Amino acid sequence: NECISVKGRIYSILKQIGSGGSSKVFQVLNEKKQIYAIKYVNLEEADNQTLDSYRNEIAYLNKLQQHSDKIIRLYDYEITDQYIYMVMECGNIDLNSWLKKKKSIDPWERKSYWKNMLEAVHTIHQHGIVHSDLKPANFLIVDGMLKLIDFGIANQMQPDTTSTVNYMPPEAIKDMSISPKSDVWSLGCILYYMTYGKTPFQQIINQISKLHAIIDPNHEIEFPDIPEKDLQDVLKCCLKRDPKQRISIPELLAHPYVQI
Ligand SMILES: CC[C@@H](NC(=O)c1ccc2[nH]nc(-c3ccc(OC4CCN(C)CC4)cc3)c2c1)c1ccccc1Cl
Repeated sequence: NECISVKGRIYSILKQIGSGGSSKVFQVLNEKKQIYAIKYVNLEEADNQTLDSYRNEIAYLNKLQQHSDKIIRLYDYEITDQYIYMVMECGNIDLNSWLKKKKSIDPWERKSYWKNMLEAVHTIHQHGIVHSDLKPANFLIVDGMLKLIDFGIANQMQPDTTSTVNYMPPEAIKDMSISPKSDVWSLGCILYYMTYGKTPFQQIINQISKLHAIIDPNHEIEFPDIPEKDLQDVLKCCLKRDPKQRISIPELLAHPYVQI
């Protein structure tokens, strides 16, 4: 029975659902037995940039509440020199853990999910945020709706329970020596996964070879034929290596796959 107070409200810890570094995530209950997620960061051991990255994510999360329900809700928060508590809506499971259950995916639900994702990413792009880290774990399933969790700004924690370079756009790699199109590529890999059960480059074990294959236009991404030909078209337009050629999000919003 470990509790937490945030802005004068007590929450009881059900379990820890993720942790890393100076930070933790818990499922909690208020006194009315309503469930929430609480994200905790210990600033006492936090570094400086962790601090500013964490102030930026919180402000953006707050600003964007009004604009989309495909962004996770921040109900309240507390910041001190010592700690951060963030009280957020609690979801059922993240999209990465659910895809690992290896079950059939309803093509109708795959497209409903794809829609939610596009809506959430489109919303952050409208405010000038390009996520750059998009992965299934950035998405939370709440009442059959996908909701975006983070903005890619603050660093990450790692999931806990009681029981990857794969999404990297070729631009990012050549950049070793940023476009909203970067998110399209990553989103593309995610839809690719909900379609073919694997990521485009997943097969390559050696990470050097894999980073090369992503940037090598002579490396052909497979697109097996499937009942939905328009989905197949979405995959191909998301997965073009040339960001200028790659489809944008507002176009993806108008595509037959989500509109029909
Ligand atoms: C692990 C850190 C990670 N997640 C969060 O920050 C975060 C924030 C708000 C949230 N509301 N609900 C969740 C959530 C609830 C359930 C859930 O799945 C459960 C628990 C774990 N297992 C293995 C399956 C069943 C997953 C999430 C929630 C999570 C994080 C994610 C993206 C970007 C940054 C960070 Cl720190």
